[PDB]
Amino acid sequence: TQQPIVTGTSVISMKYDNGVIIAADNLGSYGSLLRFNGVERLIPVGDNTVVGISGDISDMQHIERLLKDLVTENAYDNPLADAEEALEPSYIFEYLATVMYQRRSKMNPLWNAIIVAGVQSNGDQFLRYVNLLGVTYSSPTLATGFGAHMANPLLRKVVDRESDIPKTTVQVAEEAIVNAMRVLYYRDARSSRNFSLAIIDKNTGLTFKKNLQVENMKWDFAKDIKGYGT
Amino acid sequence: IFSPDGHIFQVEYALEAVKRGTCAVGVKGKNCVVLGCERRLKLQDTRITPSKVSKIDSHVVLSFSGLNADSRILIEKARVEAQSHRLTLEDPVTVEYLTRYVAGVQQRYTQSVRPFGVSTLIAGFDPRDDEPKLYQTEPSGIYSSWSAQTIGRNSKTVREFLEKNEPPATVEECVKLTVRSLLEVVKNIEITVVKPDSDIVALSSEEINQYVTQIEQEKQEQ
Amino acid sequence: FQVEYALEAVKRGTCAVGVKGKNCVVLGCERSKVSKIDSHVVLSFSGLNADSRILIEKARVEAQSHRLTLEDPVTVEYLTRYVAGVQQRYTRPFGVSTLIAGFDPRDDEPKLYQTEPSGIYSSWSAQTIGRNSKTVREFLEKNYDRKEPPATVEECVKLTVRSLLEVVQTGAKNIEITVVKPDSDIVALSSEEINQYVTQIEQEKQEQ
Amino acid sequence: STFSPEGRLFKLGSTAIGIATKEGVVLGVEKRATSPLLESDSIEKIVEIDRHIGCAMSGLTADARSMIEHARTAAVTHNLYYDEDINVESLTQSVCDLVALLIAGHDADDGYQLFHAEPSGTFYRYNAKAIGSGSEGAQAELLNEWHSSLTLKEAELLVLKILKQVMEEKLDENNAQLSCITKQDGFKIYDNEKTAELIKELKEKEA
Amino acid sequence: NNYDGDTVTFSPTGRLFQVEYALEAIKQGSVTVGLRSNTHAVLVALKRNADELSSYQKKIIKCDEHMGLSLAGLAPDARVLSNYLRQQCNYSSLVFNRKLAVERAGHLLCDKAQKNTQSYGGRPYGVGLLIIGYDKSGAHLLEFQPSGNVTELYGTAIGARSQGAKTYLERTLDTFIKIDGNPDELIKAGVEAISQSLRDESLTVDNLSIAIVGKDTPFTIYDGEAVAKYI
Amino acid sequence: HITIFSPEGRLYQVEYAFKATNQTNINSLAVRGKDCTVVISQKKVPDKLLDPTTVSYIFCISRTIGMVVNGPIPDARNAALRAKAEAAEFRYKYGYDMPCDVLAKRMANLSQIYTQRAYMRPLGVILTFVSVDEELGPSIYKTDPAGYYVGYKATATGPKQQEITTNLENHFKKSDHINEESWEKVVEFAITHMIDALGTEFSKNDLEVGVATKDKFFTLSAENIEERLVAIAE
Amino acid sequence: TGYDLSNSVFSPDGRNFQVEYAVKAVENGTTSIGIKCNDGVVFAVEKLITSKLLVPQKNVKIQVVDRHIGCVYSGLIPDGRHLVNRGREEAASFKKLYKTPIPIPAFADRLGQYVQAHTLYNSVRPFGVSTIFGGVDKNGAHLYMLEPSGSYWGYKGAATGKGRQSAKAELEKLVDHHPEGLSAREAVKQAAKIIYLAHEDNKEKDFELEISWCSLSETNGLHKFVKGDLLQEAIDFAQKEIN
Amino acid sequence: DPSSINGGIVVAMTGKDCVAIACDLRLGSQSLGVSNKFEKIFHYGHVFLGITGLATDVTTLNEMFRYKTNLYKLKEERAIEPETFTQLVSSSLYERRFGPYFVGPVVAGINSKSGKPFIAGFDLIGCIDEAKDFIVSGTASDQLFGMCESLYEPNLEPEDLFETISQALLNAADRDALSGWGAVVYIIKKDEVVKRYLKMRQD
Amino acid sequence: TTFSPSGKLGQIDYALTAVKQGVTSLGIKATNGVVIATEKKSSSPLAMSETLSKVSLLTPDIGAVYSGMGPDYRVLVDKSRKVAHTSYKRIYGEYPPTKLLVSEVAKIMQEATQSGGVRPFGVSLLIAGHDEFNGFSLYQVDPSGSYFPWKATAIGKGSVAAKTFLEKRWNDELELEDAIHIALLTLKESVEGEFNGDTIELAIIGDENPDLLGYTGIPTDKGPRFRKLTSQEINDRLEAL
Repeated sequence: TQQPIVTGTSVISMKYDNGVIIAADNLGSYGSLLRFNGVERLIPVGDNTVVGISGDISDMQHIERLLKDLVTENAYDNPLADAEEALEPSYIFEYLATVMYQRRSKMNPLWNAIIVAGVQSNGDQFLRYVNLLGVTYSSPTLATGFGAHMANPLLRKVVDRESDIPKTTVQVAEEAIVNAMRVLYYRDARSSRNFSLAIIDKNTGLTFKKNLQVENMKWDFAKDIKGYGT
Repeated sequence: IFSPDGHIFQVEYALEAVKRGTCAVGVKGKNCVVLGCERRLKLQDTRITPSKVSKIDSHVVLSFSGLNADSRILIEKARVEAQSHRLTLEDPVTVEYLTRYVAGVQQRYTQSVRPFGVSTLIAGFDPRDDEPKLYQTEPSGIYSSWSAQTIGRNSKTVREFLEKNEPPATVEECVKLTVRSLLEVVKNIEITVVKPDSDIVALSSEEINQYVTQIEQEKQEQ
Repeated sequence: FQVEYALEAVKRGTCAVGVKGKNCVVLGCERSKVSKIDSHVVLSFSGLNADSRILIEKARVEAQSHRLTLEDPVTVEYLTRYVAGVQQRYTRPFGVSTLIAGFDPRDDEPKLYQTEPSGIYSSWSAQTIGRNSKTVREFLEKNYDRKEPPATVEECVKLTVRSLLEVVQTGAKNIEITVVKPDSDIVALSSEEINQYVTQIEQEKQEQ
Repeated sequence: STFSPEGRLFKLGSTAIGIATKEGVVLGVEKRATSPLLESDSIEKIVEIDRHIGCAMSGLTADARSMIEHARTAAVTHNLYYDEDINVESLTQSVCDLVALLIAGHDADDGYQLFHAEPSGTFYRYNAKAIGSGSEGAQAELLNEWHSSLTLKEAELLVLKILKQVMEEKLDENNAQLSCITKQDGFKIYDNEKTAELIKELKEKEA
Repeated sequence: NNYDGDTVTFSPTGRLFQVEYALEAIKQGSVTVGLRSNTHAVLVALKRNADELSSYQKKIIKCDEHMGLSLAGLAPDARVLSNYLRQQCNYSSLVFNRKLAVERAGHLLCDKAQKNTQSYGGRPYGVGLLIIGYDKSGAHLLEFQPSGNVTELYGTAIGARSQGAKTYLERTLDTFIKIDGNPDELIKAGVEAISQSLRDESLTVDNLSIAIVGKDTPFTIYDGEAVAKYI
Repeated sequence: HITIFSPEGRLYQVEYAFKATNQTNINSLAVRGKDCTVVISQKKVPDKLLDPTTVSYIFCISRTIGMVVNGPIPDARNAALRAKAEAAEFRYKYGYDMPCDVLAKRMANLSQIYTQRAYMRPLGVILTFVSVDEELGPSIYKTDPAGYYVGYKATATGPKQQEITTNLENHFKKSDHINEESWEKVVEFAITHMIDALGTEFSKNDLEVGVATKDKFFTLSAENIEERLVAIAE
Repeated sequence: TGYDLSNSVFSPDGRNFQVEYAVKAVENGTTSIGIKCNDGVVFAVEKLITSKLLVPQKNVKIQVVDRHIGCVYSGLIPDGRHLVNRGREEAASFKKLYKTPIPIPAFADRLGQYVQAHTLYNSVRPFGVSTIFGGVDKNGAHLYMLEPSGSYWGYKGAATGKGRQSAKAELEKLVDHHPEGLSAREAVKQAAKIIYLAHEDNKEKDFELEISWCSLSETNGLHKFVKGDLLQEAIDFAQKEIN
Repeated sequence: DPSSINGGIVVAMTGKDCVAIACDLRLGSQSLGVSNKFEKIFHYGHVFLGITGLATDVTTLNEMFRYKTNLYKLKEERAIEPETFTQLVSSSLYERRFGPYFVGPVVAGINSKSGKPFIAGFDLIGCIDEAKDFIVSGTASDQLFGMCESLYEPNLEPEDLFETISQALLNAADRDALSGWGAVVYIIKKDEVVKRYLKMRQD
Repeated sequence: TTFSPSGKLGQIDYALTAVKQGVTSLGIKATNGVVIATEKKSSSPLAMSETLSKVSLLTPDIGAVYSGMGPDYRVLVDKSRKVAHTSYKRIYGEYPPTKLLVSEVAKIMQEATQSGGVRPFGVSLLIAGHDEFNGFSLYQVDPSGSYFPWKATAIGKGSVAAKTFLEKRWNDELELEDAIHIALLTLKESVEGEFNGDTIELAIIGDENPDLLGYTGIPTDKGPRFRKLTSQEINDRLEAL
């Protein structure tokens, strides 16, 4: 692929005291045409992992097929595959990063930015970013596209450093994520009102809140604006 | 694979196949080279049956003995190489060069599949010289020059005749010696006269008859 | 036993003889097998001349390719090593043994080597290959001296012709001689030269 | 390419001997020139694989020479890629990864080593070893004479004594040849003069 | 018989003679013992010397800190199989950051070895391997044979006269699997087991080689002075 | 041991391949109607644990071409897969549905390839293609392991090939196609020839029937076979 | 005999002798069976305990392909592993081109082509395993048994190995006794009993019973292994029926 | 431009029973004239092939067609006819469709059996341009087309055919910068070929 | 396929034996045409013998008939057509002459005679054709790739008797219809079974057939010279016989 045609705009995620929260809107845009509104860009890969993908939607579906094949082939001749020697977030992310970098090297890149969020069996939160170039990094908060600029400051105001993670509860992180979705909806032209949110918790497992609405919009100040200048 | 004691089976058996094939005769003159073959059937088409003597280039011809099927492959290899040489260099191939190539192609099939069951006499003139040339080859892939030589099923007999029969002077003596070798060993004979300037001609049945009747009159005289 | 049968094939090739003097190396062959590989080096073989063609052509191509890859021409050691290497690689194999002789570039020491179907090669001061190699080698051992080597081209040619005439039927028509000299001054002895030396030795053989 | 029912897969050469010591490793080979015309100096039964590794062989047949070239390429490429001389055991493994052989050399990892390839290609490190038709007689003498405190000076005379005991002709500086590898000098071949004076030392010991 | 000489030919009774002779190849080799507890896995090997002047063959191959193996039979085939196992584990680490599970390694070696027993031109691997490792699922021990069969085991012995060692291991199975918190007694039981397979020879500081891996133990090979405390 | 000439000029390996076609011990029949072609073949289910629906030797090669195989079922299925691939390839490459006789010809050529190359053994199967051609109408084409093939007015194959062939010859000589007006009538006709020639009455489980019609080749189910059998009993 | 030192040969009788010698290898393998339910299929196999050193309940012999196909075999076990690997990559390829999991009949066709291919060329050995496989797809449950020759049929119940004859007799009696078909819960216990009866003529050595099954209802259409409570219920049922 | 770099002219005409093919002799590199002996007319038996365009391709095709026509002559035992030669040239030119020779050939000859005059032309990649009256190629294609159209008329006997073709070539070349330095005209008949060198402007 | 100690190629003689086991086929050259004839056997009375023609067109001027193994003839024929188009007509714009196509077919069969892993073809061909330069031609091509032109020849199980009959009947002044008469008589004398227009089949390399050209308006194109004689055409001659 040399150019993205149909794209999903942005994904954001942050880690809190007991796990990771990640969200993404359900809109795939054909240029400026908000063409497809039912796309799902959060890809669960287990009770401990969910993969958020941005960029070309066709490459996203290809990556989803790759993850399904990973899950399928892990269970071969693996009698313990359902409780230990199961696919950790680290293994998923490492495979995805290897594939992405190899595609980059062959000048046939997957035009996607991927956030793999989850919790390791030892309970440590996993949250890493990888893009088409193979560039990878970790942070208490991650975002893609306009999220890296609009949403990421809002999430960092909550957990600015690794020391703040244990201080952050489920409700605080979820409120931060929902506020980031509202802001991105306000200011990102490629964004949509509908978004999916997934919570991975070291205790309660994967919760996947689909088709949430952006709420508490503020528009009533628009009635006072009287055009440019006068 | 080598036989014990240093023989090579398939080359020996290809030599046997050559020995059981029809004959090919050659005589080189002072000013020309003459090749002769005995045609050795009443319904076979004489008008279009190919002569055993074949052109490899404008100035050089090839004659063969043994398996007829393999002769075509060998001849086309030689022709292709002769034209490729002119593709790479302006000058046409020398007779020595062509016999060397055919020896190589014969050899390569013995070490690489079966050897060609063919032996050949090669005659011609160098592209801008005038000396006569005559050369021989066999399945082993070896060649040598000659003054007059023969291959095929009558070789064990006609070879001593040719040894018995100072090269001949003029084309009449060359064709006479060839036809007398064919007749003395026992008129259905091909005769091809190779002359410089690429004049390659096969003598007609009536020309053959003239020479043959003259030689039979000489034989009657004793 | 494949290489053994190849050696048996070598045992039926025409004999070739080489002699190294102080300033000359001379090759002789029973009735040109001695063929020039590069301007300064030659190769002689005994056995299936059909199989010898591939070896000769590979050697020539390698010599020119070396002259093209390195500015310097091939040394006799290098060419002998290449001949051995190729002759191994086909182990049907080539039923041929060979001698390699000549001078190195801007050199003054004549070189002579022998190579075998086994791929074994070794330097020799004088060596024979072919059907009657044993008799000629025995003859050489009692006529060549490491501590009294030949001094001149005349001595080298005389010794080579005398060694070949041990078994050869009629020298003038049954032997050939080539003389290799420094700086690509290689020459082949003509009929009158070889006959001159042959008659010179004949005048003495009859006397004892 | 096929096992026998016993689980195995389906000696006449010239002798070579070698000794390993705390001070160095010494190698020796029977030359046995087949004619006085043959250039005795051209019989290279001992060759260098690397500046600290040499190989003594029963006979430099072309199959041996291809292996020599492969080993030399392995050593040179190891130096090129790692900027370090190849260790002896690593070189033997690389050659195995590719005739009776005495691979011997020196390195700072295991000091002085001598390796012999058993018929199945498995290299064994040896304190002293002999190959060729002379190995059958040599092995008992090697078992008798080697001691942990053996000096290189004594090892040279030991190998020369083995050659004298097994060879068909009286020892001289031409019909037999020695070589040794030392930490400071590297792999080197004893010239005819040094071989000669060692032969005279052997004679003086006999006297 | 006429069916012995090719790997792709069944006998009239359905046997693969060319693979059973590969098994005989292990029966030629010297004994190596392996055993495990819930936390540690141990290998014990009796090395061989070609001559009194010759050093012993290394019969333990370390893959990495969590896995290793020992040999019985043709050493070069062990080299090939071990480097393939190394390639697989290294590929797993690079592509997944994942420690190659010991059962996965065992079945990969099974799959590779099976190929030689079905296609013409290939020769069955004339070497059997004992593989030990420790991963997220605990200590493991595997037995590999030329036929491709791979078996997970509490303990075993392969090589000449290994039947006595296996008998001792079977007798003491209920004991050594209980060993907890310490590797010393497990190694002692291993050396006691291997001692059953000795005739006209005894365990010595030069014959014996010991290796171990476990929760607190990255794969280590004890030899020479280190093994003196166990002999 | 290989497909090479014996001194008699015979290919003993191909002759052995012919003999393998009778291993299954089942007979087949193909007949041409005015507008349809019919296949009758014995379904022998030796084991009661088998699923009878999956025991079949009639193959749907394309929309119009059906195939019938005698001989080992593994080779039959290999040939059927190859024929399906050839038919799809032809439809793709030349833009129209494959003729029945042209498929017979490529399958015969492919079988002949094994008869000459020693690398691979011939398939021990005899293939019978049936169709209502777009141009030539009803068609039957039997193929042999030797690479020999020919069209037929009617065909029988199996251990008792000769008896069915004799009955068909007698019927044709007493009457090139069957004068029936619908495909059911000709199916019943062929079933009656199976009943007479083999001297055996079939249950609805013992018969396979494939009927070739314009733009549809289909195989009759068990209850359709029962319908035809009761119509015969009528 | 002759004509049996090579694979790609017909004997004068038209018999591929090497394939039959491979079949005789299956006859020496441990018994494995499969049974179709009303809504699923069950697999079971004998695992002989050669010695007490074997780790119990870890040396598995039933294998899954993709997620809905279960495979079990007897004979040369590594040959069965090779066949299962090929089946796995075929299923992956099918799921790559298309998206529905490979139908059981399609997978059976793929495996039959692969196994039959090994009987075509002199250069490759026939498979020494007879494999019982099946699964659940859009058209319910299927059970297939595939022989070394590449032949395979759909089965109601199948058994292969040394004890195949008595297992087949008991499977016949099973399908006769249950004209309305078996449930998955019933069939697990029933297959345990069948395997236990099969061992009785092979009782020289101890064994471990491994069971697996796939069902629309009790696995939601995915292949799974019998474990824990249900496994032990089956074991007690089988032992009670043997006692 | 590879076709314009070396210049050169070729023109062919058909008489009542004879053909004429003529070319200029200049070879150069745009401005600079290099040689006055670069004859672009080649013959293979009784069929004549003129080639304009890049001179390296002219020589390469001369060698290629010499090789192919010699092999044809040997294995057919008969000379290649103008029609068969035209087909051979067309097939050989298209063989390099994507790497074509930058030449314009022109075939001229008399079919030995029928005895009918034959001429044909080509583009870079073998488009056969069989024509019954005359063929033109080279840098002066326009000049030659106009001149031949004005002068040519059917059934010219060999002398008038020579005069017409020579005048057409001369007057066309005198108006082309990259053509000239003399010309050679071949008059081809059923039993002889006459080669003539024309006097013309040397600038 | 290797030389035997006696110098003969071992397996070729077996191919010749297979040819001798084949049904009789004939070829006769008239001054103005060529006839090729052969009887076609049937596997059963039910088989549609009209489906298979032993005589086949190679080029509109060249036709072939065979004796021996039929499938080998079929594959050799479509190989021959492929080479005749790709190797000659694709280049020269014309169909290869009888000599050239015979040479290419002989090469095809000789490759099997000089290559491992493949047996020689078990068919001998009679390739009749016409040329503007060589004229009418008739060639017999053997399994070994050896081909020789014949005035008239016969192959198959009736080879010797048919040859001895043709030697009597053939003469330098036969017209095409006289050649057809002689071919009919010779093949009738060799057929042991029923002899009628459906068991025999004929083809002729004669004058141009614009009626078979399939299109009109091009004076230069001539139309096929090869044509098969229909069952009714042969029945007419056998009735007039």
